Amino acid sequence: MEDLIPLVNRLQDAFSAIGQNADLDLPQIAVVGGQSAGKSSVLENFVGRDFLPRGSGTRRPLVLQLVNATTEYAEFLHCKGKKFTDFEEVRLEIEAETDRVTKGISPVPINLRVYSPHVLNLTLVDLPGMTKPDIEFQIRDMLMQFVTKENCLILAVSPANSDLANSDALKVAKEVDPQGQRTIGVITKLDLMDEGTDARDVLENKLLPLRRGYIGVVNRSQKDIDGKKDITAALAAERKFFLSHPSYRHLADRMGTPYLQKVLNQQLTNHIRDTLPGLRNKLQSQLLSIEKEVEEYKNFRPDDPARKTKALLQMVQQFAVDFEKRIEGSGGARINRIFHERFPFELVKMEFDEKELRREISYAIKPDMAFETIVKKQVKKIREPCLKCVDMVISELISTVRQCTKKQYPRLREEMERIVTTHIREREGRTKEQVMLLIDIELAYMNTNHEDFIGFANAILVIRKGWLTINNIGISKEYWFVLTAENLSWYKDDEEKEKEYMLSVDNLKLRDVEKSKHIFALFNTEQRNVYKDYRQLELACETQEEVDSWKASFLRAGVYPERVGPQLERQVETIRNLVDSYMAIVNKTVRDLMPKTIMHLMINNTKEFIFSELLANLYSCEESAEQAQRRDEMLRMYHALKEALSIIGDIN
Amino acid sequence: MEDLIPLVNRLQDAFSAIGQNADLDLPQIAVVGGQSAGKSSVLENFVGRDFLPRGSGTRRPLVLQLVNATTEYAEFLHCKGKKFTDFEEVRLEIEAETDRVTKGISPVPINLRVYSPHVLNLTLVDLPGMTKPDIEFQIRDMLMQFVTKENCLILAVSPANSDLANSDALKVAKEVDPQGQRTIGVITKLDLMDEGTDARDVLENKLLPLRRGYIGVVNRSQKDIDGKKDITAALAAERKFFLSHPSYRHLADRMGTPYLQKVLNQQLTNHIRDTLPGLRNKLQSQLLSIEKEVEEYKNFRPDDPARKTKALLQMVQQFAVDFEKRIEGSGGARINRIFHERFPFELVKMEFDEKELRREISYAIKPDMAFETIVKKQVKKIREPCLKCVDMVISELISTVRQCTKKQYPRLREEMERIVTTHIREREGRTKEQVMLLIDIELAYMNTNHEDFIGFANAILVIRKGWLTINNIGISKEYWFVLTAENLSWYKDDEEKEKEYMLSVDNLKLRDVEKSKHIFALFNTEQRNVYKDYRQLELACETQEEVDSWKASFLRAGVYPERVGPQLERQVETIRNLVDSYMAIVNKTVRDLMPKTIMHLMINNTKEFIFSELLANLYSCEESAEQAQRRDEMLRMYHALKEALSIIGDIN
Repeated sequence: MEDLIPLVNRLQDAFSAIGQNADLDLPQIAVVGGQSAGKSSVLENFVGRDFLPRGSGTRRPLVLQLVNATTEYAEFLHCKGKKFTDFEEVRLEIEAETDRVTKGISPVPINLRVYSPHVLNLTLVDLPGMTKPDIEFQIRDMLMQFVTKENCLILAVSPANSDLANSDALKVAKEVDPQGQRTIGVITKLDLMDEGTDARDVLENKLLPLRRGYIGVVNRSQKDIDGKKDITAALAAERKFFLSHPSYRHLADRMGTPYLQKVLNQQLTNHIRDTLPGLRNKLQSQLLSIEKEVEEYKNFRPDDPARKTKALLQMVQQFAVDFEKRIEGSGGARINRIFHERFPFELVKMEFDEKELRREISYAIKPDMAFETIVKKQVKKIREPCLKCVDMVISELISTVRQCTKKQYPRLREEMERIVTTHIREREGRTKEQVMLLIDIELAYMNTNHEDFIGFANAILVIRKGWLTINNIGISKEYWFVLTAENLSWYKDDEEKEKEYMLSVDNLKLRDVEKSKHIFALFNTEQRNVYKDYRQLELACETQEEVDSWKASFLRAGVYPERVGPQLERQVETIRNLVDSYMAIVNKTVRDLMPKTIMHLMINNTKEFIFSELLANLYSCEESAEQAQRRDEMLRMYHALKEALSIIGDIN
Repeated sequence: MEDLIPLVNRLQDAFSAIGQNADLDLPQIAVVGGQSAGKSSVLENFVGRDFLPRGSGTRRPLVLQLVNATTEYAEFLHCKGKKFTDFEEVRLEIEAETDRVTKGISPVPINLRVYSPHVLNLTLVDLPGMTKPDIEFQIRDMLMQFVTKENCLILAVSPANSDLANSDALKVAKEVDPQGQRTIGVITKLDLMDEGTDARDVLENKLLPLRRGYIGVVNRSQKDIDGKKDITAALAAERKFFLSHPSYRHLADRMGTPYLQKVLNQQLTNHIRDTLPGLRNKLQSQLLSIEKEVEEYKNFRPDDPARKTKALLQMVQQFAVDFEKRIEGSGGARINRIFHERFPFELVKMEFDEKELRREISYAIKPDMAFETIVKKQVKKIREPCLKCVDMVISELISTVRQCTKKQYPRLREEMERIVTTHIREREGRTKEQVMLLIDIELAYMNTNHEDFIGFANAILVIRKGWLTINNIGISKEYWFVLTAENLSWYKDDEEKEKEYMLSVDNLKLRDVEKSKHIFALFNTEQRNVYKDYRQLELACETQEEVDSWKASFLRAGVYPERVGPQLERQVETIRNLVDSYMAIVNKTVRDLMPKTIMHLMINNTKEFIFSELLANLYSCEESAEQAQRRDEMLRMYHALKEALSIIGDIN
């Protein structure tokens, strides 16, 4: 159809206008240059004028458009201006255009066209030929880009002068077109081959044939009085060379520029007719995919404040629900609870027994007054554990906002981080101050009419999993330990499908060993052996934290750490009961009161604040530059692609 | 002894100088005037010159001192100046002196003396005679003052003219001297009695005799050419009247001015000799009693700052120990504890059960969310009970300082009250603010990993005594109830020695009745009868406070107040356990945490403050006018009394 070839030209010109043209699935001829070639002569001959850059140069993907005319001349798309009448100017222009967008390559197409009553109607797409190599590698990926397309035909150009078993043209062609679905194949410089190198078989198409087939041509090196080559001498010479050759006189009808021109035409046309429909579909599909992002744009215009207000309503309001949310969902939900119900370990840790406790009794002696000295100094030691807890909350919390501050804008996310992240720092002080008071309270009264007794009265929940290298089996690899609040067990693979053993949490106690690895062990209070024939189970971990975290996640399982167990014997006899009674109750309080406090201040202060005072603060006081490029690319893709199909017509 | 009579004169003159002279135990003649008299003539005759105020007038206690001389004249103590030579001037002076210190009386003595070769050596103390009566009553108390003294002799002067069975002189004398230890008795105006009224027996001393005896005299009304009476005509007339009388001619040696003068002399002298020793002792004793107050004065001089510094060290430093002291000793020691361990009642009171509790469950329905609604609203109701407690502490505390702010100075005590009393007002705010926070904390978290269970888990100390009118026995008086934390019993008299009954605190519950008397009762949960045959024991009290206080002092004894006791039955089934579990623990906290808090703030704030910041505040920013009078009286008593004994000599 006379409108088939001319049609695809409109696409390229329009799409090429914005340069994203490898990507569009477009039916076109993909000239591939291999080795010495030269592919360019094969082009300059179709017109009868040498315009392509002289020498190897093979510049950038260049879209050549041979549109049959009555007069010889050409004009590029960038100028949109003059019509070149001096083909020598083209060369000068093309080369200039190249360096502007670049030794340098670029997939951006030139998209040139040429009106001439000499050139047969064809559009030839020319790509940089092979060489002989970083440049080369760089080169090849883009070439792969083009041939790889479903609907791109490669006119693999191979010089007969050399071995064809290894031709840059066909070689690369076999990669993207193992058959002859698109590859055609051209044979140049028969004259180069040595007195005997002639190989008709290949034009015969053997070793190996393309569905498209092979064609032969010879570029006359003859020069006119002018520098530019003359058409007849070259043309007539072809029909001469062939007809005056034994193994080619019978192929001459099919050998030469004249045939190749005709071939490429009715071959490129038989392509557009079958494929155009696929294009319509594959083109209309990539359109909606864009409209699915334009609907997100809301108003397709810049810029409206109403949109900013909507952002404030959603950008800064969903973040409110994004929080209670994150808090209650390890995630912040239990990373959080953990610290409240693991905290009691920090207490036990920063507390004492045995002789340290006993020495204090001796100091008190040298009963009620003694009790005050003991506790008033013990409760004083609760500051250490308490203060640490507060800080622990901030960590998992201050970083929590960040776990949902990415879900884009550089101005807004950073602002949100500064406004919230700092607020907690202001309150970490407030709360920490409230903590001291609560403690100082104890050193003030310590009633005994409490539930405690008066002096002289006597006398399936899986706690945590993880790996933990066992220790010193001498015959020592780690295992997937999954201690629960009911029974500890360690398996082999995180799969947990090969249970190694199961120790009864009952009658177990944890004690540190030595103290450059952080090692701790577990021993049974009843059975001389913990597990198997081992006196104690020694578990090693990488850092002190892992230990602290594990032991904390152990007491909650019932595995307390292990504490050894004149008339001074009767004296401390009662005292022992005293310290225990009160300390026991005072502990129950804090382990409950501390968590409660924070929730009011750290949590509620923040929750409340971020809920409404945040937006107000934002009122009181974008790109995505990278993303902005896409929208410009997006905004341009639409305006371009619409013309693509608005021109294709409708099922022709 | 010639120095006996003249001695006591020096005392009076010196002591009289400062007027406190009824009080000093001094040997002297106490002239008492009764009825018509006139006692004064009896005085003017001893000298032979009428100087005493003319007429009845009998002015003020007047100390007359008849010191034998060679020339006639006199001089008072106030003037210290001229020697009166014109006896008419005395009268003018005496009367003037009287009005200055007064119709008006005053125990302040005049202390007059008179040198004359006519007057026999005597010192006569003259007091206002009786009249015929508010003035009179007023008069008598001062007279009693004088006669009452151990060593004061009353020359009861009775006019024979009238009945002696009723004589103001002797009558009043019999009151302070039932015998004749000091009363002497003089008889004047024999001539007044009717032709037969003569009564020798009494001079005979019968009806009745004084150890001292009686004496008779008659005042000549005769007038010289001058107004003043003449001596011979009067004197000679006496020896005449008597010697020329049957029942008196034999008494004439003992009748008349001449004898009375002699009598009074050697009678007043025989007094001073025996008594002076007693005076020395009774005078030296009242001296040291003064020195026991001068040693308290420290430096006997005004004024030194060092003393003020010492006051600051002790006046404002002992008050520090005066406090911990008062706090731990009803007194502040338990008035205090009481409020901390009775407070839990206020909670129970300002809390609810039955349908009020049930209605809330229905609102929650229309489980975890319901639990929050219940508690978050229940803990909210704890503000009421809590706030009241704080105020209760202030009362017993703010008034405590006053319980030891009296132990004198007007400037200092008031300053102390203002400085401390106000400080608490400043802190009652601070603490009250700390209370709200603690509560608001609860409405923030309410962990359930506490010791409570998860949802769906199920499905001799004498507390106080006092009176209390029982109610409506119909046959209703009060009894001395002495409920303990082991057994309640009511007795009859605060003596507690007639126990009426003894109810087992076990199985008892208190419920209010009706609700213009505040009545409440007690009923046994097991036995249909509380005590005796009564269904319930009804105790009435005067004010709501007594009730609130009693019920509070009852729960602590185990006698709680009494609380009645579609598939909604299974729904609230679990909820019931929920509310109870958490509420139970949250209560244990406050009943302990509230007391602890205050001790830190109210108590320790104050204890600390008053201990050191008080004195500093005092630095940063007396009489006892009444007391000042005593010191002036004290300072003068010494300077006077010292001369008293420094003159008496030593055991003469």
